[PDB]
Parts: sequence; structure tokens; C-alpha cells
Amino acid sequence: EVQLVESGGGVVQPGGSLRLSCVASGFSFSDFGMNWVRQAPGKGLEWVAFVPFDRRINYYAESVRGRFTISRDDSKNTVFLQMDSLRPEDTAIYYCAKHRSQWNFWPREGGLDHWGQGTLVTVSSASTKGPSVFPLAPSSKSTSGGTAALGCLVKDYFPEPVTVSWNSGALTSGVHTFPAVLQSSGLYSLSSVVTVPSSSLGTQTYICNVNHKPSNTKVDKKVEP
Amino acid sequence: QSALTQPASVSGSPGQSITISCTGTSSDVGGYNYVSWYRQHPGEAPKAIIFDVTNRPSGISNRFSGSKFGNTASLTISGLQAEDEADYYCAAYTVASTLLFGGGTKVTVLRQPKAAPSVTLFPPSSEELQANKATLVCLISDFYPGAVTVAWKADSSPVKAGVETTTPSKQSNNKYAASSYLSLTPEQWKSHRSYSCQVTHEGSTVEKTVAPT
Repeated sequence: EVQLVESGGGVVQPGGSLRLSCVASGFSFSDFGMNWVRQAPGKGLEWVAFVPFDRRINYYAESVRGRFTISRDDSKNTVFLQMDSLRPEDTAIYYCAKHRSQWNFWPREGGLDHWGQGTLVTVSSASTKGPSVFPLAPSSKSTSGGTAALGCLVKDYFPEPVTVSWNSGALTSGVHTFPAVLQSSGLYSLSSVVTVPSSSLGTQTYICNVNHKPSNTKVDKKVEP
Repeated sequence: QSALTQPASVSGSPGQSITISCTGTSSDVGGYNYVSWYRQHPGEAPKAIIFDVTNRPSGISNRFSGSKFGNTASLTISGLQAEDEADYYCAAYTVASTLLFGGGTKVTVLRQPKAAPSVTLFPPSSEELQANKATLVCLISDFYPGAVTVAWKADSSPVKAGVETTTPSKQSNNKYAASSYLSLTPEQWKSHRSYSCQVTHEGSTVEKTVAPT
């Protein structure tokens, strides 16, 4: 069967360069046009570039033209993607994909019949950093049915993950630690909330215990009205 | 360079038929018959399921069929089965000799009642404001199918700057959670009368509002 193997992914500083390779097997490589398609974390597929059979014109998405260059070495069954002047928004899994139709000069007939598993390119200057933690106080806006929602906002950490407990693990019911958002800076943030009886707010103490093992940072913060 | 337009979410019960639309322009979908479709399961690479509008690769179930009329191509999946739950992408050759993908559609095979999101919106904390920052926190939970769109308003006008939104994540109860964050300066926060987080799920919007203290 057709096999496509991408490599070269890793972490690069914004403005930097990286060269990706795709090694193909299981078909006559020199007979087919080849593509790169990328996918940012949790987002959609974006076609990037196409290299035709037999040394014609290469085609590119406007988003990468002038910064990325596609090429091939038929003797090595390899497609390359040279990436210069990288930006945070170039962060993605980069897929190699074969064009279905034989000898096409454009990414046209047949679509993309086979794909590799991809290689991750991360463009970021982020480095190990513990979170800044802020209380999300209960109030009338977060209270319904005699139940109050309160939380902790866990900002600006790297890398993933953080863990959040409440009252040192003694409070587990009604706890929800949401998935993290990735900021443009390369840092993450998330929130954890717990729902509690609104009648207990003046008598019971609520503390979020934030643990960020990757930076060896722990934060305990009391949250109150 | 805008993506071809697909619905965010299409769902059906097992055994039903569903259709996913893919609307381009006469520059692409309406310009050529080189429209292809791809299925992608979470954690996996895309797989070709339809090419040149109507053709199935070998190995692809004949429950999948493709068509096209005017600027809109359609993928139909009949006899919906559990394994069909996945993301689906269309793509079309363009007049610029490029290939252009649609935005993708999450197909859900319904196995529990649809459930609108619970939305809780928190204002910046007094602590954060003193750090010279301000974050509005819109937490969205227990929704199904797992797709929502989020919009923010300052007073009554949309704001797009400073918004970051997670992709929905499956919870232990098989419903979904997501979050959206609006970053402001403390003076922006204090100047306006209120800010709102609007969450749209399956065509219906739930809204929450907060105001400076």
C-alpha cells in the first residue's frame, strides 16, 4: 500500500526556519503531484502547497506564498517543505498528501487520495512558566437554584497541564476543570469551577489548589464573595 | 482565501440519512467538478471518501454519496452508524489553480437527547485589575452535540479583538464543555456599561451579561 512519512517538525522561534520532509513508498513517486496540507490544533484543514509531476510550476496558498517553498527529490522519493519567517499562526500538524490522478500539473483531478499522519510544527517563544491564579468570586450573576458557582482562573502557564483540586481534594462533587485555551503567546489558560450551596458561602471556606508540575509551581487560593 | 462554507454541525439518529452542504462560488465549487470530501476521526489523519463530486475510492462504504449543483456540493450519508461520527471536510479546485478546503462539519450520531449549553460568565477579579489586566470568562458546559459558536458584545456592539475560544471537549457524561475568554485593558472594562457572552448551539442562542463594579 501507499505510505507517506512526514518528519522535521519541532519547536521554532517566531521568525525562524524549518525544513519538513515527506518520504513516500508503495507507488511510483515521480508520476504524481504531491501536496502539503496543515491543521492548527482543533481547527480545520488548510491546503498549503502542491508540487507537480515533472518540474513545472509550484502552487501555494496565499497564506504561505513568499515564505514557504515546496520541492521534490525523485531519486529519494522525498517531498520537502522549506518554511522561512515562521509565525505563531503557522503552528499546525503538517500533512503530506498524494494527488490521486497520475501526471497532473495542478492539484486538480482526483483530490488527495492518501495522507501521512503528520508532523507537528510549533512556532512559539514560550518557555516554562507557572500560572497566575485569580479567584472567580461567587455572586448573584453565577447563582441559580440556591447553588453558587465559584472558581479559579489559571492564567499564563507553559507547558500543559495544570491540575486543580478544591479543598485539598475533599471537595469533588460539582467540580469542573475546563480544557485550556492556547493563547497567541504560546501560553495556556484554563478555569476550574465548583458549584456549592449558596447558603454555605458565609460559613464554608473554598480553596482552589493549583498544581503546575512542569514548572514546579503550586498555588492555593481562597475564593469568597 | 475564505474557506468553502460548511455547517458547523449536522446530526442524525442511527439509521437516518443526513446531508452536509459545501457552498463555494463560481471560482471553485461552481467552477469545476474537482470537488472532494474527507473524513477525519479525532487523533487521526483525514481519509478520502469522495472525489470528483461523485466518485468513491475502493474501500469506502456505498452509504456515502456525493453530488453538486450550482455553487453547492453535498455529501449524503445514509443508514447512519456509530462509526460515522467524525469531522467531514470538502475541498474544491479553484480558478487560481489552488485547492481550497471547507471549514469542516462535525457529524454527530445522536445517542442521547440534544442539550443546550449552560453558560456562566465571570467578570475580571479585583485582583486581576490591580495586575493591570482584565479577563472575562465565559464557561460553557453540558452541551450536545459538541459544537457551539461564541460571540462577544461590548454594550450592544460585537467585539472580535482579544477573544480566544476552546474547541469543545467531551466530558465524562458524554456531553461537551468549552470556554471563551475576552481580554481587555482595565480601562476598557470600566468604560463600558456591560459586556456579553453569546453562545449559539443548534441554531439557538443563550446569552449572559456582566457589568463593572
